[PDB]
Amino acid sequence: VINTFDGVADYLQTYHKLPDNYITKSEAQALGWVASKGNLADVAPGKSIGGDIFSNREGKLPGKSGRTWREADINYTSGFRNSDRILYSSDWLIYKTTDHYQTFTKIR
Amino acid sequence: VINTFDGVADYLQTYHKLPDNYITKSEAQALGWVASKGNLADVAPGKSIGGDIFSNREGKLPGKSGRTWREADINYTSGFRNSDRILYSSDWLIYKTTDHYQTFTKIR
Repeated sequence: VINTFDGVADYLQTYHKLPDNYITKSEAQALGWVASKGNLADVAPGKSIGGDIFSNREGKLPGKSGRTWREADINYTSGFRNSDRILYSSDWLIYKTTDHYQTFTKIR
Repeated sequence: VINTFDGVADYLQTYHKLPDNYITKSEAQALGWVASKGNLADVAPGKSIGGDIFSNREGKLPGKSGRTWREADINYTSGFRNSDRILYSSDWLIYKTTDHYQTFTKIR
């Protein structure tokens, strides 16, 4: 399983997709994920939430026409989701946040 | 320092090795390179990442039995790595990419 900042970052930039252990929120919900119950590991063992569009509401990440930002959970193993996320753009800029999308720093 | 597409391309085809300013990722990591910190120029001034095996996962580069593909960074001087790479085979076909290995074109 690849779920570290560095592992996922390098996987994205080379292969241009998330590793196989990622599923979107929508897919997780379809498998019976109930966020308020913290049960992702029961209904999808070994998987992490990732791949969803990050709207970048506060325009904190560098915006450009045609650039799309996505997120993925980092360091997740079980229970409620943590506060760690990788943010990656369609042109493979990679940022990280450890504080629930409050601050971002560049890692690739 | 030789770190341009044309300079490295011609060096490879004549001398059949990278110029001296190249080190592999493994060597860089051993010198204290931390990719997420963008610090290669601090721990190895004047050097660029290059020499590593490129697995050619998406079979985008022309494959053949016994042909090995390697990569090297191009145009790097400091900070995080850029998106520019030379791809060279063991029989000295030279390709370039400027978009993180998404597209390749022939230069020698």
